[PDB]
Amino acid sequence: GPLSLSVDAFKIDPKWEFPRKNLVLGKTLGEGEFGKVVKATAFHLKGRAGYTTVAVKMLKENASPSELRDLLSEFNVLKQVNHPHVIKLYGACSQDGPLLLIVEYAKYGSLRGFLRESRKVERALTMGDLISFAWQISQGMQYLAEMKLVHRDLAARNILVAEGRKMKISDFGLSRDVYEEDSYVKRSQGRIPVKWMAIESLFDHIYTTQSDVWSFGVLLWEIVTLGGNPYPGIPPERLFNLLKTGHRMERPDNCSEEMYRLMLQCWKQEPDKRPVFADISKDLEKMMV
Amino acid sequence: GPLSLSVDAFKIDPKWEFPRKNLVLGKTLGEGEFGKVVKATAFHLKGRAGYTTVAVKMLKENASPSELRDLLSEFNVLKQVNHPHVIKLYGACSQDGPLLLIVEYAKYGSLRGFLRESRKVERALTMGDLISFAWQISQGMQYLAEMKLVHRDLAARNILVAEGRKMKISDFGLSRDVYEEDSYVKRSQGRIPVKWMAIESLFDHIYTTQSDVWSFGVLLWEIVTLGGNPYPGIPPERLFNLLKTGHRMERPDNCSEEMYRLMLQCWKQEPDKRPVFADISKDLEKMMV
Ligand SMILES: COc1cc2ncnc(Nc3cccc(O)c3)c2cc1OC
Ligand SMILES: COc1cc2ncnc(Nc3cccc(O)c3)c2cc1OC
Repeated sequence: GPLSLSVDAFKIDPKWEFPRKNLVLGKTLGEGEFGKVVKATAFHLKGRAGYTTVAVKMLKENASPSELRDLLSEFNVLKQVNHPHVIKLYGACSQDGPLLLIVEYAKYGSLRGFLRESRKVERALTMGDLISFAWQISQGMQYLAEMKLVHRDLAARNILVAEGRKMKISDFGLSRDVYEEDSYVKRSQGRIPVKWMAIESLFDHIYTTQSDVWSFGVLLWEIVTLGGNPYPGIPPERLFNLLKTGHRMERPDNCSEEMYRLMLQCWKQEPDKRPVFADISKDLEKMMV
Repeated sequence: GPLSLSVDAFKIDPKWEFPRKNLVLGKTLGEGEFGKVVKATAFHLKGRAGYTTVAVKMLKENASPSELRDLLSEFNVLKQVNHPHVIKLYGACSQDGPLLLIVEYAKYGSLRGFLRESRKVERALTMGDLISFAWQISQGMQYLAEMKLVHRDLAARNILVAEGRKMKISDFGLSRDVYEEDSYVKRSQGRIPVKWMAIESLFDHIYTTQSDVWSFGVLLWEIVTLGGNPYPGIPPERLFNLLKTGHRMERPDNCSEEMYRLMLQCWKQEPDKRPVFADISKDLEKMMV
Protein backbone atom coordinates (compact mmCIF):
# COMPACT_ATOMS: atom_id res chain seq x y z
CA GLY A 1 0.00 0.00 0.00
CA PRO A 2 0.93 3.71 0.13
CA LEU A 3 2.75 3.37 3.46
CA SER A 4 4.80 0.31 2.51
CA LEU A 5 5.94 2.14 -0.62
CA SER A 6 7.10 5.04 1.55
CA VAL A 7 8.85 2.71 3.97
CA ASP A 8 10.75 0.91 1.21
CA ALA A 9 11.52 4.18 -0.56
CA PHE A 10 12.90 5.64 2.67
CA LYS A 11 15.73 3.09 2.65
CA ILE A 12 17.14 4.68 -0.50
CA ASP A 13 19.53 12.11 1.71
CA PRO A 14 22.82 11.24 3.45
CA LYS A 15 22.92 14.84 4.68
CA TRP A 16 20.31 14.05 7.32
CA GLU A 17 21.58 10.70 8.60
CA PHE A 18 23.05 10.60 12.10
CA PRO A 19 24.97 7.68 13.67
CA ARG A 20 22.98 6.08 16.52
CA LYS A 21 26.20 5.50 18.48
CA ASN A 22 26.54 9.28 18.80
CA LEU A 23 23.11 9.66 20.36
CA VAL A 24 22.22 9.20 24.02
CA LEU A 25 18.53 9.30 24.94
CA GLY A 26 17.23 10.72 28.20
CA LYS A 27 13.94 11.35 29.98
CA THR A 28 10.55 11.70 28.33
CA LEU A 29 9.55 15.31 27.64
CA GLY A 30 6.11 14.47 26.28
CA GLU A 31 4.05 11.49 25.17
CA GLY A 32 1.09 10.35 23.10
CA GLU A 33 -0.75 7.11 22.38
CA PHE A 34 1.72 6.00 19.70
CA GLY A 35 4.80 8.22 20.06
CA LYS A 36 6.90 10.43 22.32
CA VAL A 37 9.45 13.22 22.41
CA VAL A 38 12.56 12.55 24.48
CA LYS A 39 15.48 14.61 25.78
CA ALA A 40 18.77 13.61 24.19
CA THR A 41 22.38 14.56 23.67
CA ALA A 42 24.26 14.33 20.36
CA PHE A 43 28.02 13.93 19.88
CA HIS A 44 29.61 15.79 16.95
CA LEU A 45 26.31 16.91 15.45
CA LYS A 46 26.69 18.69 12.12
CA GLY A 47 30.04 20.39 12.65
CA ARG A 48 29.38 21.16 16.31
CA ALA A 49 32.23 19.98 18.54
CA GLY A 50 31.43 17.82 21.54
CA TYR A 51 27.92 17.15 22.83
CA THR A 52 24.81 19.09 21.89
CA THR A 53 21.55 18.85 23.82
CA VAL A 54 18.61 18.06 21.55
CA ALA A 55 15.07 16.70 21.40
CA VAL A 56 14.24 13.36 19.79
CA LYS A 57 10.86 12.16 18.51
CA MET A 58 10.16 8.46 18.16
CA LEU A 59 7.28 5.99 17.92
CA LYS A 60 6.17 3.66 20.69
CA GLU A 61 6.34 -0.14 20.32
CA ASN A 62 2.64 -0.39 19.53
CA ALA A 63 2.54 2.42 16.96
CA SER A 64 -0.03 2.33 14.16
CA PRO A 65 0.11 3.00 10.41
CA SER A 66 -1.19 6.53 11.03
CA GLU A 67 1.51 7.37 13.57
CA LEU A 68 4.28 5.90 11.40
CA ARG A 69 3.03 7.82 8.37
CA ASP A 70 2.93 11.02 10.40
CA LEU A 71 6.55 10.66 11.50
CA LEU A 72 7.77 10.01 7.95
CA SER A 73 5.69 13.00 6.87
CA GLU A 74 7.07 15.28 9.60
CA PHE A 75 10.65 14.43 8.68
CA ASN A 76 9.96 15.05 5.00
CA VAL A 77 8.51 18.50 5.69
CA LEU A 78 11.15 19.58 8.23
CA LYS A 79 13.87 18.90 5.65
CA GLN A 80 12.30 21.64 3.53
CA VAL A 81 11.80 24.43 6.05
CA ASN A 82 14.25 26.86 7.60
CA HIS A 83 12.82 29.72 9.64
CA PRO A 84 13.54 31.45 12.98
CA HIS A 85 10.06 30.50 14.25
CA VAL A 86 9.88 27.01 12.78
CA ILE A 87 11.55 24.17 14.68
CA LYS A 88 14.94 23.12 13.30
CA LEU A 89 15.69 19.61 12.06
CA TYR A 90 19.20 18.25 12.66
CA GLY A 91 18.88 14.74 11.29
CA ALA A 92 17.46 11.27 11.77
CA CYS A 93 18.38 7.72 12.68
CA SER A 94 16.80 5.02 10.50
CA GLN A 95 19.58 2.51 9.89
CA ASP A 96 19.60 -0.55 12.17
CA GLY A 97 17.09 0.60 14.79
CA PRO A 98 13.92 2.61 15.47
CA LEU A 99 13.38 5.79 13.45
CA LEU A 100 14.35 8.89 15.42
CA LEU A 101 13.94 12.57 14.58
CA ILE A 102 16.54 14.99 15.95
CA VAL A 103 15.64 18.67 16.42
CA GLU A 104 16.95 21.71 18.30
CA TYR A 105 16.03 21.55 21.99
CA ALA A 106 13.41 24.05 23.19
CA LYS A 107 14.15 25.33 26.70
CA TYR A 108 10.69 25.99 28.13
CA GLY A 109 8.75 23.29 26.27
CA SER A 110 5.30 23.75 24.76
CA LEU A 111 3.63 27.17 24.81
CA ARG A 112 0.55 25.73 26.49
CA GLY A 113 2.42 24.29 29.47
CA PHE A 114 4.49 27.46 29.63
CA LEU A 115 1.43 29.72 29.81
CA ARG A 116 -0.27 27.54 32.41
CA GLU A 117 2.81 27.47 34.63
CA SER A 118 2.87 31.26 34.28
CA ARG A 119 -0.40 31.45 36.21
CA LYS A 120 0.95 30.06 39.48
CA VAL A 121 2.70 31.16 42.70
CA GLU A 122 11.73 35.19 36.88
CA ARG A 123 9.37 37.79 35.41
CA ALA A 124 5.58 37.76 34.94
CA LEU A 125 4.07 37.61 31.46
CA THR A 126 2.75 40.99 30.34
CA MET A 127 0.22 41.79 27.63
CA GLY A 128 3.07 43.01 25.45
CA ASP A 129 4.68 39.61 25.92
CA LEU A 130 1.58 37.77 24.72
CA ILE A 131 1.29 40.02 21.67
CA SER A 132 4.98 39.39 20.99
CA PHE A 133 4.37 35.63 21.00
CA ALA A 134 1.41 35.84 18.61
CA TRP A 135 3.42 38.02 16.25
CA GLN A 136 6.38 35.61 16.28
CA ILE A 137 3.98 32.81 15.38
CA SER A 138 2.24 34.96 12.77
CA GLN A 139 5.62 35.49 11.11
CA GLY A 140 6.28 31.75 10.92
CA MET A 141 2.90 31.08 9.35
CA GLN A 142 3.47 33.90 6.87
CA TYR A 143 6.57 31.91 5.87
CA LEU A 144 4.79 28.57 5.55
CA ALA A 145 1.80 29.98 3.67
CA GLU A 146 4.20 31.67 1.26
CA MET A 147 5.48 28.18 0.46
CA LYS A 148 1.91 26.97 0.03
CA LEU A 149 2.24 24.66 3.02
CA VAL A 150 -0.75 24.10 5.29
CA HIS A 151 0.02 23.13 8.89
CA ARG A 152 -3.49 21.85 9.73
CA ASP A 153 -2.73 21.60 13.45
CA LEU A 154 -2.08 25.08 14.84
CA ALA A 155 -2.51 25.02 18.61
CA ALA A 156 -0.69 26.18 21.76
CA ARG A 157 0.27 22.57 22.50
CA ASN A 158 1.99 22.49 19.10
CA ILE A 159 4.07 25.62 19.65
CA LEU A 160 7.39 25.42 21.51
CA VAL A 161 9.13 28.06 23.61
CA ALA A 162 12.91 28.15 23.39
CA GLU A 163 15.67 30.23 24.98
CA GLY A 164 14.75 33.88 25.43
CA ARG A 165 11.06 33.18 24.87
CA LYS A 166 11.24 32.54 21.13
CA MET A 167 8.28 30.78 19.51
CA LYS A 168 8.77 27.61 17.45
CA ILE A 169 5.96 26.10 15.39
CA SER A 170 6.26 22.32 15.73
CA ASP A 171 4.39 19.09 15.01
CA PHE A 172 4.32 19.02 11.20
CA GLY A 173 3.11 15.42 10.88
CA LEU A 174 -0.25 16.51 9.46
CA SER A 175 0.88 19.43 7.33
CA ARG A 176 0.41 19.12 3.57
CA ASP A 177 1.73 20.82 0.44
CA VAL A 178 -0.95 22.63 -1.55
CA TYR A 179 1.00 24.20 -4.41
CA GLU A 180 -1.12 22.66 -7.16
CA GLU A 181 -4.73 23.06 -6.02
CA ASP A 182 -4.42 25.42 -3.04
CA SER A 183 -6.48 23.00 -0.93
CA TYR A 184 -5.85 19.69 0.81
CA VAL A 185 -8.80 17.34 1.26
CA LYS A 186 -9.09 14.34 3.57
CA ARG A 187 -11.83 11.82 2.83
CA SER A 188 -11.71 10.17 6.26
CA GLN A 189 -12.01 11.71 9.72
CA GLY A 190 -9.03 13.81 10.74
CA ARG A 191 -6.98 13.29 13.89
CA ILE A 192 -7.04 17.01 14.63
CA PRO A 193 -8.98 18.20 17.71
CA VAL A 194 -12.54 19.30 16.90
CA LYS A 195 -12.40 22.59 18.80
CA TRP A 196 -9.48 23.92 16.73
CA MET A 197 -10.70 23.08 13.22
CA ALA A 198 -12.35 25.60 10.89
CA ILE A 199 -16.04 25.28 10.03
CA GLU A 200 -15.28 24.05 6.49
CA SER A 201 -12.61 21.63 7.73
CA LEU A 202 -14.90 20.16 10.39
CA PHE A 203 -17.89 19.78 8.05
CA ASP A 204 -16.32 19.47 4.61
CA HIS A 205 -12.82 18.14 5.41
CA ILE A 206 -11.31 21.06 3.50
CA TYR A 207 -7.96 22.48 4.58
CA THR A 208 -6.26 25.66 3.33
CA THR A 209 -4.10 28.55 4.52
CA GLN A 210 -7.34 30.31 5.47
CA SER A 211 -8.31 27.39 7.70
CA ASP A 212 -4.87 27.68 9.28
CA VAL A 213 -5.96 31.25 9.99
CA TRP A 214 -9.04 29.95 11.82
CA SER A 215 -6.84 27.79 14.06
CA PHE A 216 -4.58 30.78 14.74
CA GLY A 217 -7.71 32.48 16.05
CA VAL A 218 -8.21 29.76 18.63
CA LEU A 219 -4.48 30.00 19.31
CA LEU A 220 -4.91 33.72 19.98
CA TRP A 221 -7.55 32.66 22.49
CA GLU A 222 -5.31 30.15 24.29
CA ILE A 223 -2.58 32.77 24.62
CA VAL A 224 -4.84 35.50 26.02
CA THR A 225 -6.31 33.09 28.57
CA LEU A 226 -2.84 31.76 29.40
CA GLY A 227 -3.67 28.26 28.21
CA GLY A 228 -7.43 28.13 28.58
CA ASN A 229 -9.61 25.41 27.11
CA PRO A 230 -11.51 26.52 23.98
CA TYR A 231 -15.32 26.50 24.18
CA PRO A 232 -15.06 25.82 27.94
CA GLY A 233 -17.56 23.32 29.30
CA ILE A 234 -19.00 22.67 25.85
CA PRO A 235 -18.79 19.08 24.53
CA PRO A 236 -16.84 18.78 21.25
CA GLU A 237 -19.80 17.04 19.58
CA ARG A 238 -21.86 20.21 20.04
CA LEU A 239 -19.49 22.28 17.90
CA PHE A 240 -21.24 21.24 14.69
CA ASN A 241 -24.57 22.83 15.61
CA LEU A 242 -22.95 25.69 17.52
CA LEU A 243 -20.78 26.90 14.65
CA LYS A 244 -23.34 26.21 11.94
CA THR A 245 -25.74 28.55 13.76
CA GLY A 246 -23.12 31.29 13.83
CA HIS A 247 -21.97 31.09 17.44
CA ARG A 248 -18.39 31.86 18.45
CA MET A 249 -16.35 31.99 21.67
CA GLU A 250 -16.95 35.12 23.73
CA ARG A 251 -14.36 37.68 24.77
CA PRO A 252 -12.10 36.47 27.62
CA ASP A 253 -12.02 38.52 30.84
CA ASN A 254 -8.40 39.51 30.20
CA CYS A 255 -8.52 40.34 26.49
CA SER A 256 -8.53 43.75 24.81
CA GLU A 257 -11.22 44.66 22.30
CA GLU A 258 -8.60 45.07 19.58
CA MET A 259 -7.44 41.50 20.11
CA TYR A 260 -10.95 40.06 20.24
CA ARG A 261 -11.85 41.75 16.95
CA LEU A 262 -8.91 39.93 15.36
CA MET A 263 -10.17 36.62 16.74
CA LEU A 264 -13.61 37.24 15.27
CA GLN A 265 -12.05 38.10 11.92
CA CYS A 266 -10.15 34.79 11.89
CA TRP A 267 -13.47 33.07 12.62
CA LYS A 268 -15.52 34.43 9.70
CA GLN A 269 -17.65 31.81 7.96
CA GLU A 270 -16.48 32.80 4.49
CA PRO A 271 -12.80 31.72 4.40
CA ASP A 272 -11.83 34.54 2.04
CA LYS A 273 -13.47 37.01 4.42
CA ARG A 274 -10.71 36.18 6.88
CA PRO A 275 -7.41 38.07 7.06
CA VAL A 276 -4.24 36.52 5.65
CA PHE A 277 -1.20 36.00 7.89
CA ALA A 278 0.43 39.13 6.46
CA ASP A 279 -2.54 41.14 7.73
CA ILE A 280 -2.37 39.43 11.11
CA SER A 281 1.27 40.39 11.56
CA LYS A 282 0.42 43.94 10.53
CA ASP A 283 -2.50 43.99 12.96
CA LEU A 284 -0.42 42.63 15.82
CA GLU A 285 2.36 45.15 15.13
CA LYS A 286 -0.10 48.04 15.26
CA MET A 287 -1.24 46.70 18.63
CA MET A 288 2.25 47.21 20.06
CA VAL A 289 2.45 50.78 18.74
CA GLY B 1 -19.99 15.52 6.19
CA PRO B 2 -20.48 11.88 7.27
CA LEU B 3 -19.81 12.65 10.94
CA SER B 4 -22.12 15.66 11.18
CA LEU B 5 -24.91 13.55 9.68
CA SER B 6 -24.32 10.94 12.39
CA VAL B 7 -24.25 13.58 15.11
CA ASP B 8 -27.53 15.15 13.99
CA ALA B 9 -29.12 11.74 13.46
CA PHE B 10 -28.10 10.69 16.97
CA LYS B 11 -30.40 13.33 18.47
CA ILE B 12 -33.41 11.47 17.10
CA ASP B 13 -33.60 4.41 21.10
CA PRO B 14 -35.08 5.58 24.43
CA LYS B 15 -34.24 2.14 25.82
CA TRP B 16 -30.59 3.11 26.12
CA GLU B 17 -30.90 6.62 27.54
CA PHE B 18 -29.84 7.15 31.15
CA PRO B 19 -30.45 10.29 33.26
CA ARG B 20 -27.17 12.10 34.02
CA LYS B 21 -28.45 13.02 37.50
CA ASN B 22 -28.37 9.31 38.36
CA LEU B 23 -24.71 8.96 37.44
CA VAL B 24 -21.73 9.78 39.65
CA LEU B 25 -18.29 9.64 38.03
CA GLY B 26 -15.17 8.53 39.88
CA LYS B 27 -11.47 7.96 39.24
CA THR B 28 -9.87 7.31 35.87
CA LEU B 29 -9.40 3.61 35.09
CA GLY B 30 -7.61 4.17 31.79
CA GLU B 31 -6.83 6.94 29.33
CA GLY B 32 -5.89 7.74 25.74
CA GLU B 33 -5.03 10.81 23.69
CA PHE B 34 -8.68 11.72 23.06
CA GLY B 35 -10.75 9.67 25.51
CA LYS B 36 -10.87 7.79 28.81
CA VAL B 37 -12.69 5.13 30.79
CA VAL B 38 -13.83 6.13 34.27
CA LYS B 39 -15.19 4.33 37.32
CA ALA B 40 -18.78 5.28 38.07
CA THR B 41 -21.87 4.42 40.04
CA ALA B 42 -25.43 4.37 38.67
CA PHE B 43 -28.66 4.86 40.62
CA HIS B 44 -31.66 2.76 39.56
CA LEU B 45 -30.01 1.36 36.46
CA LYS B 46 -32.34 -0.75 34.32
CA GLY B 47 -34.54 -2.25 37.03
CA ARG B 48 -31.69 -2.66 39.51
CA ALA B 49 -32.54 -1.14 42.89
CA GLY B 50 -30.10 1.30 44.46
CA TYR B 51 -26.60 1.97 43.17
CA THR B 52 -24.70 -0.18 40.69
CA THR B 53 -20.97 0.14 40.10
CA VAL B 54 -20.15 0.58 36.41
CA ALA B 55 -17.55 1.77 33.92
CA VAL B 56 -18.05 4.89 31.81
CA LYS B 57 -16.29 5.82 28.56
CA MET B 58 -16.10 9.43 27.46
CA LEU B 59 -14.12 11.75 25.19
CA LYS B 60 -11.60 14.32 26.38
CA GLU B 61 -12.10 18.06 25.80
CA ASN B 62 -9.74 18.09 22.83
CA ALA B 63 -11.18 15.01 21.09
CA SER B 64 -10.95 14.71 17.31
CA PRO B 65 -13.40 13.65 14.58
CA SER B 66 -11.87 10.16 14.61
CA GLU B 67 -12.32 9.70 18.36
CA LEU B 68 -15.90 11.03 18.28
CA ARG B 69 -16.77 8.75 15.37
CA ASP B 70 -15.28 5.78 17.21
CA LEU B 71 -17.42 6.40 20.29
CA LEU B 72 -20.62 6.71 18.27
CA SER B 73 -19.58 3.55 16.45
CA GLU B 74 -18.84 1.63 19.65
CA PHE B 75 -22.23 2.51 21.11
CA ASN B 76 -23.99 1.47 17.91
CA VAL B 77 -22.29 -1.94 17.90
CA LEU B 78 -22.71 -2.63 21.63
CA LYS B 79 -26.47 -2.14 21.29
CA GLN B 80 -26.49 -5.14 18.96
CA VAL B 81 -24.40 -7.66 20.88
CA ASN B 82 -25.23 -9.82 23.87
CA HIS B 83 -22.73 -12.50 24.85
CA PRO B 84 -21.11 -13.83 28.05
CA HIS B 85 -17.65 -12.89 26.74
CA VAL B 86 -18.57 -9.58 25.12
CA ILE B 87 -18.78 -6.49 27.33
CA LYS B 88 -22.31 -5.47 28.29
CA LEU B 89 -23.81 -2.09 27.44
CA TYR B 90 -26.21 -0.54 29.97
CA GLY B 91 -26.95 2.79 28.34
CA ALA B 92 -25.68 6.23 27.44
CA CYS B 93 -25.96 9.90 28.35
CA SER B 94 -26.20 12.28 25.39
CA GLN B 95 -28.85 14.82 26.40
CA ASP B 96 -27.53 18.10 27.84
CA GLY B 97 -23.90 17.14 28.40
CA PRO B 98 -20.93 15.10 27.14
CA LEU B 99 -21.67 11.71 25.58
CA LEU B 100 -21.06 8.87 28.04
CA LEU B 101 -21.13 5.11 27.53
CA ILE B 102 -22.19 2.95 30.47
CA VAL B 103 -21.06 -0.69 30.66
CA GLU B 104 -20.78 -3.46 33.26
CA TYR B 105 -17.75 -2.95 35.50
CA ALA B 106 -14.86 -5.40 35.03
CA LYS B 107 -13.18 -6.27 38.33
CA TYR B 108 -9.56 -6.91 37.33
CA GLY B 109 -9.34 -4.50 34.39
CA SER B 110 -7.59 -5.24 31.10
CA LEU B 111 -6.14 -8.70 30.45
CA ARG B 112 -2.75 -7.21 29.65
CA GLY B 113 -2.37 -5.38 32.97
CA PHE B 114 -3.75 -8.44 34.73
CA LEU B 115 -1.18 -10.79 33.18
CA ARG B 116 1.69 -8.41 33.87
CA GLU B 117 0.70 -7.99 37.52
CA SER B 118 0.57 -11.78 37.69
CA ARG B 119 4.34 -11.89 37.13
CA LYS B 120 5.29 -10.11 40.35
CA VAL B 121 6.01 -10.79 44.04
CA GLU B 122 -4.51 -15.07 45.69
CA ARG B 123 -3.50 -17.90 43.35
CA ALA B 124 -0.86 -18.07 40.60
CA LEU B 125 -1.89 -18.35 36.95
CA THR B 126 -1.44 -21.88 35.62
CA MET B 127 -1.16 -23.05 32.03
CA GLY B 128 -4.70 -24.39 32.27
CA ASP B 129 -5.77 -20.90 33.29
CA LEU B 130 -4.20 -19.32 30.22
CA ILE B 131 -5.81 -21.89 27.93
CA SER B 132 -9.12 -21.20 29.66
CA PHE B 133 -8.79 -17.48 28.89
CA ALA B 134 -7.99 -18.05 25.21
CA TRP B 135 -10.96 -20.40 24.89
CA GLN B 136 -13.33 -17.89 26.53
CA ILE B 137 -12.14 -15.29 24.02
CA SER B 138 -12.35 -17.77 21.14
CA GLN B 139 -16.00 -18.35 22.06
CA GLY B 140 -16.77 -14.63 21.93
CA MET B 141 -15.17 -14.25 18.52
CA GLN B 142 -17.07 -17.30 17.27
CA TYR B 143 -20.18 -15.31 18.24
CA LEU B 144 -19.12 -12.10 16.52
CA ALA B 145 -17.93 -13.81 13.34
CA GLU B 146 -21.25 -15.66 13.18
CA MET B 147 -22.88 -12.22 13.00
CA LYS B 148 -20.42 -11.21 10.29
CA LEU B 149 -18.89 -8.58 12.55
CA VAL B 150 -15.15 -7.89 12.35
CA HIS B 151 -13.52 -6.51 15.50
CA ARG B 152 -10.33 -5.29 13.80
CA ASP B 153 -8.58 -4.61 17.11
CA LEU B 154 -8.08 -7.90 18.96
CA ALA B 155 -5.36 -7.45 21.59
CA ALA B 156 -4.75 -8.20 25.28
CA ARG B 157 -5.16 -4.51 26.07
CA ASN B 158 -8.64 -4.72 24.52
CA ILE B 159 -9.79 -7.69 26.59
CA LEU B 160 -11.20 -7.17 30.09
CA VAL B 161 -11.12 -9.50 33.09
CA ALA B 162 -14.19 -9.48 35.31
CA GLU B 163 -15.25 -11.27 38.49
CA GLY B 164 -14.12 -14.88 38.65
CA ARG B 165 -11.63 -14.39 35.82
CA LYS B 166 -14.15 -14.13 32.99
CA MET B 167 -12.95 -12.68 29.69
CA LYS B 168 -14.75 -9.73 28.08
CA ILE B 169 -13.92 -8.55 24.56
CA SER B 170 -14.08 -4.75 24.61
CA ASP B 171 -13.21 -1.68 22.53
CA PHE B 172 -15.55 -2.02 19.55
CA GLY B 173 -14.96 1.47 18.16
CA LEU B 174 -13.21 0.11 15.07
CA SER B 175 -15.32 -2.98 14.45
CA ARG B 176 -17.33 -3.09 11.23
CA ASP B 177 -20.26 -5.06 9.83
CA VAL B 178 -19.37 -7.17 6.81
CA TYR B 179 -22.63 -8.96 6.00
CA GLU B 180 -22.77 -7.80 2.39
CA GLU B 181 -19.24 -8.22 1.03
CA ASP B 182 -17.51 -10.23 3.77
CA SER B 183 -14.68 -7.68 3.84
CA TYR B 184 -14.20 -4.19 5.22
CA VAL B 185 -11.72 -1.92 3.46
CA LYS B 186 -10.14 1.30 4.73
CA ARG B 187 -8.59 3.63 2.16
CA SER B 188 -6.58 5.64 4.70
CA GLN B 189 -4.11 4.46 7.34
CA GLY B 190 -5.70 2.59 10.23
CA ARG B 191 -5.32 3.53 13.88
CA ILE B 192 -4.67 -0.09 14.81
CA PRO B 193 -1.17 -1.02 16.09
CA VAL B 194 1.12 -2.33 13.34
CA LYS B 195 2.33 -5.40 15.24
CA TRP B 196 -1.18 -6.82 15.63
CA MET B 197 -2.48 -6.42 12.06
CA ALA B 198 -2.58 -9.22 9.50
CA ILE B 199 -0.27 -9.14 6.49
CA GLU B 200 -3.14 -8.27 4.11
CA SER B 201 -4.51 -5.63 6.49
CA LEU B 202 -1.12 -3.97 6.93
CA PHE B 203 -0.29 -3.96 3.21
CA ASP B 204 -3.69 -3.95 1.52
CA HIS B 205 -5.95 -2.41 4.20
CA ILE B 206 -8.22 -5.46 3.99
CA TYR B 207 -10.08 -6.63 7.09
CA THR B 208 -12.06 -9.86 7.54
CA THR B 209 -12.88 -12.52 10.12
CA GLN B 210 -9.70 -14.29 9.00
CA SER B 211 -7.65 -11.19 9.79
CA ASP B 212 -9.32 -11.18 13.20
CA VAL B 213 -7.88 -14.70 13.44
CA TRP B 214 -4.39 -13.33 12.77
CA SER B 215 -4.77 -10.86 15.65
CA PHE B 216 -5.98 -13.67 17.91
CA GLY B 217 -2.66 -15.34 17.13
CA VAL B 218 -0.75 -12.38 18.50
CA LEU B 219 -3.20 -12.40 21.41
CA LEU B 220 -2.31 -16.04 22.05
CA TRP B 221 1.28 -14.83 22.21
CA GLU B 222 0.58 -12.05 24.73
CA ILE B 223 -1.22 -14.52 26.99
CA VAL B 224 1.51 -17.17 26.93
CA THR B 225 4.16 -14.56 27.71
CA LEU B 226 1.95 -13.02 30.39
CA GLY B 227 1.71 -9.70 28.58
CA GLY B 228 4.86 -9.67 26.48
CA ASN B 229 5.51 -7.21 23.68
CA PRO B 230 5.06 -8.72 20.20
CA TYR B 231 8.14 -8.82 17.94
CA PRO B 232 10.28 -7.74 20.93
CA GLY B 233 12.98 -5.20 20.13
CA ILE B 234 11.90 -4.97 16.51
CA PRO B 235 10.77 -1.54 15.24
CA PRO B 236 7.18 -1.52 13.92
CA GLU B 237 8.35 -0.08 10.58
CA ARG B 238 10.36 -3.26 9.97
CA LEU B 239 7.25 -5.45 10.04
CA PHE B 240 6.55 -4.83 6.36
CA ASN B 241 9.76 -6.43 5.14
CA LEU B 242 9.82 -9.01 7.93
CA LEU B 243 6.38 -10.43 7.23
CA LYS B 244 6.63 -10.14 3.45
CA THR B 245 9.73 -12.36 3.59
CA GLY B 246 7.84 -14.97 5.58
CA HIS B 247 9.22 -14.35 9.06
CA ARG B 248 7.10 -14.87 12.18
CA MET B 249 7.56 -14.58 15.95
CA GLU B 250 9.44 -17.49 17.49
CA ARG B 251 8.19 -19.83 20.20
CA PRO B 252 8.19 -18.24 23.68
CA ASP B 253 10.23 -19.93 26.43
CA ASN B 254 7.06 -20.84 28.32
CA CYS B 255 4.85 -22.06 25.48
CA SER B 256 3.92 -25.63 24.55
CA GLU B 257 4.46 -26.91 21.02
CA GLU B 258 0.73 -27.51 20.62
CA MET B 259 0.03 -23.86 21.39
CA TYR B 260 2.78 -22.54 19.11
CA ARG B 261 1.47 -24.61 16.20
CA LEU B 262 -1.88 -22.86 16.64
CA MET B 263 -0.17 -19.47 16.55
CA LEU B 264 1.60 -20.37 13.32
CA GLN B 265 -1.69 -21.53 11.82
CA CYS B 266 -3.30 -18.17 12.64
CA TRP B 267 -0.34 -16.51 10.93
CA LYS B 268 -0.53 -18.25 7.53
CA GLN B 269 -0.08 -15.91 4.57
CA GLU B 270 -3.14 -17.22 2.74
CA PRO B 271 -6.09 -16.01 4.88
CA ASP B 272 -8.22 -19.03 3.98
CA LYS B 273 -5.35 -21.30 5.04
CA ARG B 274 -5.98 -20.10 8.58
CA PRO B 275 -8.35 -21.84 11.01
CA VAL B 276 -11.75 -20.33 11.75
CA PHE B 277 -12.72 -19.46 15.33
CA ALA B 278 -14.77 -22.65 15.59
CA ASP B 279 -11.59 -24.63 14.91
CA ILE B 280 -9.65 -22.57 17.44
CA SER B 281 -12.16 -23.33 20.18
CA LYS B 282 -12.01 -27.01 19.23
CA ASP B 283 -8.21 -26.90 19.26
CA LEU B 284 -8.08 -25.17 22.63
CA GLU B 285 -10.57 -27.64 24.12
CA LYS B 286 -8.47 -30.59 22.97
CA MET B 287 -5.51 -28.95 24.70
CA MET B 288 -7.30 -29.17 28.06
CA VAL B 289 -8.15 -32.85 27.55
C1 LIG C 1 11.24 20.98 27.22
O1 LIG C 1 10.19 20.26 26.59
C2 LIG C 1 10.29 20.04 25.24
C3 LIG C 1 11.31 20.48 24.45
C4 LIG C 1 11.33 20.21 23.06
N1 LIG C 1 12.38 20.67 22.31
C5 LIG C 1 12.33 20.38 21.02
N2 LIG C 1 11.39 19.69 20.36
C6 LIG C 1 10.37 19.23 21.08
N3 LIG C 1 9.39 18.56 20.43
C7 LIG C 1 9.39 18.08 19.11
C8 LIG C 1 10.53 17.56 18.53
C9 LIG C 1 10.49 17.10 17.23
C10 LIG C 1 9.32 17.16 16.49
C11 LIG C 1 8.18 17.68 17.07
O2 LIG C 1 7.01 17.76 16.38
C12 LIG C 1 8.20 18.13 18.38
C13 LIG C 1 10.27 19.48 22.50
C14 LIG C 1 9.22 19.03 23.33
C15 LIG C 1 9.22 19.31 24.68
O3 LIG C 1 8.26 18.93 25.57
C16 LIG C 1 7.15 18.18 25.06
C1 LIG D 1 -10.75 -2.01 36.44
O1 LIG D 1 -10.36 -1.39 35.21
C2 LIG D 1 -11.29 -1.32 34.22
C3 LIG D 1 -12.57 -1.80 34.30
C4 LIG D 1 -13.47 -1.68 33.22
N1 LIG D 1 -14.75 -2.18 33.35
C5 LIG D 1 -15.52 -2.03 32.30
N2 LIG D 1 -15.24 -1.45 31.13
C6 LIG D 1 -14.02 -0.95 30.99
N3 LIG D 1 -13.69 -0.40 29.79
C7 LIG D 1 -14.54 -0.05 28.72
C8 LIG D 1 -15.81 0.44 28.94
C9 LIG D 1 -16.62 0.76 27.87
C10 LIG D 1 -16.17 0.58 26.57
C11 LIG D 1 -14.90 0.08 26.35
O2 LIG D 1 -14.43 -0.12 25.09
C12 LIG D 1 -14.08 -0.23 27.43
C13 LIG D 1 -13.04 -1.05 32.04
C14 LIG D 1 -11.71 -0.56 31.97
C15 LIG D 1 -10.85 -0.69 33.04
O3 LIG D 1 -9.56 -0.25 33.07
C16 LIG D 1 -9.05 0.39 31.91
